[PDB]
Amino acid sequence: MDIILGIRVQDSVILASSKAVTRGISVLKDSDDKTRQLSPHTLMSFAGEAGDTVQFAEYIQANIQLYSIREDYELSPQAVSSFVRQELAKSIRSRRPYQVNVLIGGYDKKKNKPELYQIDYLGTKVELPYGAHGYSGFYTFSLLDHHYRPDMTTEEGLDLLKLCVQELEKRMPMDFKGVIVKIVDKDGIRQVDDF
Amino acid sequence: MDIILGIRVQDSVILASSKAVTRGISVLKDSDDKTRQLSPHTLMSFAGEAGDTVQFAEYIQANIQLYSIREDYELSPQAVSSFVRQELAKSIRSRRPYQVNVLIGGYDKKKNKPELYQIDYLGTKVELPYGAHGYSGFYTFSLLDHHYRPDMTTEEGLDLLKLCVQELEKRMPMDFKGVIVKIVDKDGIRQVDDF
Amino acid sequence: SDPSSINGGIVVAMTGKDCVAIACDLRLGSQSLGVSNKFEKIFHYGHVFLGITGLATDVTTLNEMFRYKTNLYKLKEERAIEPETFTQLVSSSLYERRFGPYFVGPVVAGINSKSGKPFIAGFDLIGCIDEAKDFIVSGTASDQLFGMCESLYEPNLEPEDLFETISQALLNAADRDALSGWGAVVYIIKKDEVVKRYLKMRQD
Amino acid sequence: TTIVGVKFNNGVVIAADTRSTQGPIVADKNCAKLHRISPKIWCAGAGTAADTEAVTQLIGSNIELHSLYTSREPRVVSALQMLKQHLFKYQGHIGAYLIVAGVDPTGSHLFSIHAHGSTDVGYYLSLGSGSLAAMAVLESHWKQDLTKEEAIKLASDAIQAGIWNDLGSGSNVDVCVMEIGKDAEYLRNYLTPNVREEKQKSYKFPRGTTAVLKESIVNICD
Amino acid sequence: QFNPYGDNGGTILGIAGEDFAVLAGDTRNITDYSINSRYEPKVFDCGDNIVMSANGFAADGDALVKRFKNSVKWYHFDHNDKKLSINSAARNIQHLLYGKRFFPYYVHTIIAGLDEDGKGAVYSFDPVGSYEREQCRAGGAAASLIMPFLDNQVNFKNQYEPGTNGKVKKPLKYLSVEEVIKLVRDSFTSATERHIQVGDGLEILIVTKDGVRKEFYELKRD
Amino acid sequence: GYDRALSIFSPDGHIFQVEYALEAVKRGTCAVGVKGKNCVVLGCERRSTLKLQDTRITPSKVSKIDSHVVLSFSGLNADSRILIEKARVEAQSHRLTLEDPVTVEYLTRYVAGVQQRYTQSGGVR
Amino acid sequence: TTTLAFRFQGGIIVAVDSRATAGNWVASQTVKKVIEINPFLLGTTAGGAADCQFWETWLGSQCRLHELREKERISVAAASKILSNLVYQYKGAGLSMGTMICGYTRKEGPTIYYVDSDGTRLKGDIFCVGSGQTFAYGVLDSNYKWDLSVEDALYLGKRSILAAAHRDAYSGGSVNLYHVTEDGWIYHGNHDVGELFWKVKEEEGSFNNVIG
Amino acid sequence: TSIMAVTFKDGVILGADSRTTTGAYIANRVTDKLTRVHDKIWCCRSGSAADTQAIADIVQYHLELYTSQYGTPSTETAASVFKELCYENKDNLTAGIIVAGYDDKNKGEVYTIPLGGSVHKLPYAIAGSGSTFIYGYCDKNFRENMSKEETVDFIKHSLSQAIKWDGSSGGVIRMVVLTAAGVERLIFYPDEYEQL
Amino acid sequence: TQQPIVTGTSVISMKYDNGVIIAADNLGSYGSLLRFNGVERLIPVGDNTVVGISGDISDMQHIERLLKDLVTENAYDNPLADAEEALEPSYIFEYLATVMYQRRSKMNPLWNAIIVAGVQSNGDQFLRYVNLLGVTYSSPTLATGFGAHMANPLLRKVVDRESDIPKTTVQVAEEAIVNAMRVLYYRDARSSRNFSLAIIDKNTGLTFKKNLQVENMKWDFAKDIKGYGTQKI
Ligand SMILES: *[C@@](C)(CO)[C@](*)(O)[C@H](CC(C)C)NC(=O)[C@H](Cc1ccccc1)NC(=O)[C@H](CC(C)C)NC(=O)[C@H](CCc1ccccc1)NC(=O)CN1CCOCC1
Ligand SMILES: *[C@@](C)(CO)[C@](*)(O)[C@H](CC(C)C)NC(=O)[C@H](Cc1ccccc1)NC(=O)[C@H](CC(C)C)NC(=O)[C@H](CCc1ccccc1)NC(=O)CN1CCOCC1
Ligand SMILES: *[C@@](C)(CO)[C@](*)(O)[C@H](CC(C)C)NC(=O)[C@H](Cc1ccccc1)NC(=O)[C@H](CC(C)C)NC(=O)[C@H](CCc1ccccc1)NC(=O)CN1CCOCC1
Ligand SMILES: [Cl-]
Ligand SMILES: [Mg+2]
Ligand SMILES: [Mg+2]
Ligand SMILES: [Mg+2]
Ligand SMILES: [Mg+2]
Repeated sequence: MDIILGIRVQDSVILASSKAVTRGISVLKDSDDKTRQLSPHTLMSFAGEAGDTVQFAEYIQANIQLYSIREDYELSPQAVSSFVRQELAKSIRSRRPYQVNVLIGGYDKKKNKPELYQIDYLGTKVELPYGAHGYSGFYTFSLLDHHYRPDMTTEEGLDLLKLCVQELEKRMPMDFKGVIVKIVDKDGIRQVDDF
Repeated sequence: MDIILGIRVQDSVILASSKAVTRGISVLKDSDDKTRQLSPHTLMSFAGEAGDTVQFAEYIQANIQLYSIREDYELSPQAVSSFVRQELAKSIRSRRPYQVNVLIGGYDKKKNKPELYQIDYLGTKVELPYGAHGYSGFYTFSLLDHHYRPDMTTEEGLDLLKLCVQELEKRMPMDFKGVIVKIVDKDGIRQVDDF
Repeated sequence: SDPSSINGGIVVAMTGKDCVAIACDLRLGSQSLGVSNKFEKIFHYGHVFLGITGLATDVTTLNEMFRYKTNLYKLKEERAIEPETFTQLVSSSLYERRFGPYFVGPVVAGINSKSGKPFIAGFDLIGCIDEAKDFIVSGTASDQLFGMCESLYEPNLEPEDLFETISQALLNAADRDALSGWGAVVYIIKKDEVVKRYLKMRQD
Repeated sequence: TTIVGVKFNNGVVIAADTRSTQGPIVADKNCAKLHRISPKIWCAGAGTAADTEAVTQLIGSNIELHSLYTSREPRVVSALQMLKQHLFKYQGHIGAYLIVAGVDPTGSHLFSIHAHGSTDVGYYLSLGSGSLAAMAVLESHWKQDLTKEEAIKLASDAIQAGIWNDLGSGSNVDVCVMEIGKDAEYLRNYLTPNVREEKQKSYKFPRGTTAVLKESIVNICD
Repeated sequence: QFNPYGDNGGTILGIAGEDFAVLAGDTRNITDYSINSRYEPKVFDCGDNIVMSANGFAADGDALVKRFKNSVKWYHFDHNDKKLSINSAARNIQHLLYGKRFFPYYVHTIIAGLDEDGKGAVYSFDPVGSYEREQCRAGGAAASLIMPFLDNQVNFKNQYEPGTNGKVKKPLKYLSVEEVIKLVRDSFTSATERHIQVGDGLEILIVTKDGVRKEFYELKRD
Repeated sequence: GYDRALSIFSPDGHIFQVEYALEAVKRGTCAVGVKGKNCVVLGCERRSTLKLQDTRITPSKVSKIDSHVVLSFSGLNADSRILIEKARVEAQSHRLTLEDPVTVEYLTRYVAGVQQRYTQSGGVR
Repeated sequence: TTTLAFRFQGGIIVAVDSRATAGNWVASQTVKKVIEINPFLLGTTAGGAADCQFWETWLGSQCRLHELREKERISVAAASKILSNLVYQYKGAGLSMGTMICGYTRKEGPTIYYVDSDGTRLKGDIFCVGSGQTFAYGVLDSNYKWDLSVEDALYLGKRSILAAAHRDAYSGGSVNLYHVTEDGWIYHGNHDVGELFWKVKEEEGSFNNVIG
Repeated sequence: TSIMAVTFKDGVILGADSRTTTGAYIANRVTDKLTRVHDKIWCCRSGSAADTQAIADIVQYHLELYTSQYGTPSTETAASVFKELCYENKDNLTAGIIVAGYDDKNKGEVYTIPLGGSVHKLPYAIAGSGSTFIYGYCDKNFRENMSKEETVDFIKHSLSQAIKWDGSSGGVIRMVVLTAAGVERLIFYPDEYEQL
Repeated sequence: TQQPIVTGTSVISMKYDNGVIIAADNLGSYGSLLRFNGVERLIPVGDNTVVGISGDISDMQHIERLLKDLVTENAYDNPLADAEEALEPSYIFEYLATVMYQRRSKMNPLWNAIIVAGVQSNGDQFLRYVNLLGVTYSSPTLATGFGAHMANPLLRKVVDRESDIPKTTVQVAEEAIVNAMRVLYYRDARSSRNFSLAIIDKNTGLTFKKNLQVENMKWDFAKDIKGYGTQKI
């Protein structure tokens, strides 16, 4: 767990998440998918403490899927993000808090708009055009401040994302073994296999 | 400073040293040469505390060059390594010790033999067929135990070295930005530009 | 960060009938990482033998120091230093660094050339002399060596029998210590001949 | 360690056990804790082994030079003064706990010194880990006007209490008797009540049991 | 601050033969440098031909033995007086120890007896319940002294056949009860010499198909 | 807590509360299940004494427990919601721990187990 | 400890050492670090000895209860997740476990899961776990190919443990080999490093750092 | 320790117990805490045995060198030398010293020197761990210009109580009498003073 | 987690041919302050057992109440309470040992060292130790605190092993105990001159001696000791 990025463009949300799982002085895995599909049009990436990350992600996934079955209806990205925030807001004052930071990328079918939410382990939620967790932000935010435009296409967003990964691969101390990129839009969630 | 390797083969000593210089969450440089030529047939690579490494390397370099001028004669790799060890052995009981680990690769012209010495910051000297400092050893030693042979050529040594760098690039957590490789033999010191 | 157990290693010395034996392992490591399997811990100045365990830099430094001091001794005295005299020199030199000591466990072994008496001794890091008729032990597997020697040893062993006893003491002690082993050397010392034997032991 | 000192009619006697420890391990089963400062001034030492040996030799060396300078036999109070001032200067870091005794032109004397440099005077004293076991015996059996043979018995009994009851002490009993008008007699291994019993089996190996890789003759000659 | 643990010293030793097994232990009980008892047994017959010892912190050791003895009693009540096999006892003891994983019994436990084929069996446990069947095990204060000697003499480690160029190992064979007791006695006399917490007395419990026999031997009391 | 044993045996060896619960099922609207060669079909009756109904929002008789399993019922409508909710929760819990959706047999076994528990628990019918 | 397991053309190789330590004290050279959960499931053990052994024997009981209840052998995923969910409940309490759940089922095929005491659960083709994991990785990675034969794969697994047993001070004793196929696991013997090292050195010509 | 010094008609008397401790163990039950720095200038020692001995030895040296050059020193002069050592080395010393002496001009004088190294001239002084238990008693019972026998009884009764309550005090009660007549040593054993 | 406030020092004891002897001084120390002087630290249970307690006095008084209550509870529905079903020393000890270990296991110990001395119904001598840690042991001589260091050595010269017990009379045994109490008064800074001594004999029964004093002390040699080295006056 280290690098998770998110970029909201005109018609989609793009999440990029590093593939490395490192422990001590050993990269145990270089093909890890740090994300779970909460619903057909909502995707959550995650990063933080070992064990906590997946345990939390799957717990949220289970709850959202339970809701979908019960009501035969998909929750909006705003609704899901609020549910997630509250779970983390409870967690931070527990005996042992979930040390997990997440990005929630979704496409609201009622509004026909992409939405990106950034939530930290404290339960701090913000809606953003682009987001990042951990040390990634210290490079990508300034870069996106410069190159990002609100009316960009998905293809323009992927090029913008390539520019971030290149910068991180140049200046980051650790080898994060590239990223898995996923796109969330009106047609649902799909993975870019060649990045 | 992180990765420094050394391999003694039939007719030469090969030193490989990482190019990255990091400080914090930023790779400040990716083309750093972590070595100094002590004499025409003696090369010292180094790694450790920032500042201490270069300061120590150049101090040793100055002393050996002074000796060469005074006597119009090149010290043997064994003699240089003993001089270096003593300097570190003094240092460790100083007010502020040099936190520097070194490898000394040299070609003894009188014996017509390559020699590789590994010395840590405590002043712990050992002559070896292959050596490493820091976390590198935890991967390369076992690898070399398997693939190394004493009668190998310089070209076979470089392939053996490529095998080490590949393993380190696969399993090491940090991005060390490749290595500068140098060969020490009867004709002196030369750098491999394409590695 | 315990200087005496960073590099690892062991030394053991025994007396026999008109002979002494001193033996050591060959490991030098950095905590868990084994680095060198050729690091000998026994040196000699004339007919006097010195084994040193502990921090490897100090082992090397002290060898160079006692070579220095025994060479000057011989030039001025016009004779080789004896084990009893060398033992005192080691003790003096170590206690000189009382409040900044060398982190070592030295072991003297040899035969007095005048009297012919077998002699062994041990020291702590600040130079306290531990003289013994039977055996001296040192290193990270000192507990193991004490147990092996105290049970296996018997007085007045012949050089060929003494070799087997000291070798088995070292080997089985080293195999119960993580930081010791990786090969071993045994010196058998008679009045005017010395035999050095490398032992075959498990390499883990 | 257990060490003691006992004054008698015409002099003083000191004694000590012979165990040297290294943590819970017995390093030396028969070490000598009785030290000669001068011919008729002897010292029993407890605490840090190197320190007791070093401090007693240093003061013993200076006492010899002093004795030659002054053309006089050395006095116990001189050794006492030189030891305490040395130990005090090092603020207890030199861990030497000593029982100083001897005879000189002034008479017979018995003192103790602690690592921090405090001295005490007495007819019977005990220092070391087994001092409480020893002092219990001394307090139970000591009396004024002891003879030579009575003092040796009392002293060795006090050491034995330490040997048996204190884990820090063991093996043998050393004794040194310093009588006025006579040479001091050092009784090394005066008692040996802890002899190792015969082993059940001989562990002499058949020749060739140990696997060997290499042999070579070592050159010790020039 | 209150420290709920203590070190009562002592050492134990288990060896397994072909049709027998021994579990030995010294009888000395200590705290710091003081002897509490020269004869305090810590090797117990627990029934069903199982002998047990839990060396280390005596209070935890007694508690454990007490609980296992009780476990054997209830095993009979709940399972029609069935004999508790040594392997079943071992697994039961693991759960006793691991039950206090977060406030452990500070002891090295060893049990001995016969397996279901009638062959000698020794099991050893760490403080939190890790266990392993072995031919040989020493435990406690002097375990580090005794264990390598056992490797050499019981399992013939580092011993090769003479004249075979270190190529053929000394062949493994079962030892007789006479030869095993020799090794136990020599192990404990050696440990007594070099370890301060070991001495006073040696108590051996021998387990055969006939039952549980006892043997006692004096050890040095210094 | 209310402890009363409501479901108990009678002299003839019958648990009347369980048998009277079957009468409630017999009162309920008809439901039918027929499985073919490559499909299953669940048919359900809806009584026509209720006109002016809003069929968009009225609870459907067939309920999805997961994306691959469905549950229809006959009897008390309010009771059925409790079983359906429990079954849906267990369906998600199974996916979470076993990393695989429930089998139809497993889901049935769970629901049946819940029904059984209410036949020998105090304070419940 | 050094333990590994890798996936390849002919199934799964699993190899472990047998050393147990208490600090620098070598406590045992004959520990069984592969736990046979059933004829199709294996588990490896690195870290706290009691923790691994206790909870993996417990895991076997939970897997037995599964097949009694469900009339079907448990999946490797479900088995590994029972263990990971268990240790996650104890997170922070100080459990020390580095394990690998290896096995074959029809639906999954050959599968390896890394599970550790801080709750990490990872599916993968190659893993090395323990104090000497890096030494094993060095040899394993540099010689690994998917198209290895059963004979060559068994040797590589053995040779990798030997490499770590040699260099890592806290690894050694002997090598235990296992091969997992569609028909279940197969034991391939206990190999003492004492004889195996010299045998490998001579035949392979490797270990030139050591005095021959 | 329990120590005190008391001036009276003919001069001054020093008093002390004889216990030396290491924790709760009594290392010496017959200690002499009353020590001579000059013919008729003595001191009571409390605190560290090593420190107070080292100090007293230096003071004795200084006053011997003083006497060789300038003749007999005053009691005030002796107290000043003690102060100088205790004050300048306050960080490294644990010494509570009472200085008492007899001049022919000044008669009996008592100076007390606590931990800090301050000097306090008093009619009588008490110090040591056991002194705490007799502040009440000594204040109520002390009178100026007492006789020798009265002062001896005052010290004996006082130190008897200090010993009775203080675990760090015990053994015999030593006393040193300083008058124009000379120097007299007195000792009193448990069997006498305990049943006072 | 506790710290002891008012404390009692050594309790010493030994076996002899027909029974056991146990002793303890009557002091209740408050740190270095010798606060309370009328404290009885030997508590008889029935006519066949004496429990000697050192350490925290508040916890000692709690243990007194427990033993007192144990006698009451044993008498309930027990016609043989003063005969076959009377309280044995072994019963009393095991009860205390259970409590001590349960309290240490709850990290709230009774800050004491206890010696249970008595004679069983079959005539056998009983002498066993237990402390705040729940550690138990038995020996021919037992002592707590400074007694372990100074008394045991002296008492072991009389009874060094099991075979020396029949050879030791009550006169010799009491003489050694009284001597040990004197040595402790010389050398233990938290001890008093006044003490209690109890003898439990299989023939003569329980003899409880109060208000004993240490006597025949050697102090005369003190007058000769002057200075700390060089002083002659
Ligand atoms: C009784 C036995 C103890 O009460 C006696 O007092 C004797 C006195 C006689 C021998 C003069 N004391 C000892 O035997 C003494 C006990 C001791 C131990 C540690 C500190 C103080 C006192 N033992 C020693 O002094 C041994 C002598 C050896 C066996 C020859 N020395 C050590 O144990 C040294 C201690 C050195 C030291 C350094 C700095 C301050 C104080 C002491 N310790 C080691 O050698 C341990 N270690 C081994 C691995 O290498 C690093 C050092
Ligand atoms: C390699 C060999 C490196 O550890 C492997 O990882 C093996 C795995 C195998 C054994 C399954 N691990 C160990 O050997 C492991 C290392 C370790 C030690 C301590 C904590 C975590 C990991 N060793 C153990 O678990 C040993 C096994 C014994 C020797 C059979 N056990 C101990 O060290 C025990 C119990 C440790 C413990 C855990 C949790 C709470 C309390 C204790 N400790 C002792 O026995 C302590 N000590 C031994 C020396 O004698 C005095 C008492
Ligand atoms: C009464 C007792 C208290 O006021 C008197 O003042 C006497 C004065 C007389 C003797 C001149 N004081 C003592 O007896 C004095 C009490 C004391 C203790 C510690 C610090 C200051 C005062 N006792 C000593 O000085 C002894 C004398 C030795 C045993 C002969 N020395 C120690 O107890 C040494 C002192 C070391 C020290 C520490 C801090 C400052 C200065 C010196 N301490 C030890 O030996 C430690 N010991 C180790 C074993 O565990 C118990 C403590
Ligand atoms: Cl004093
Ligand atoms: Mg080893
Ligand atoms: Mg190894
Ligand atoms: Mg012993
Ligand atoms: Mg008192």
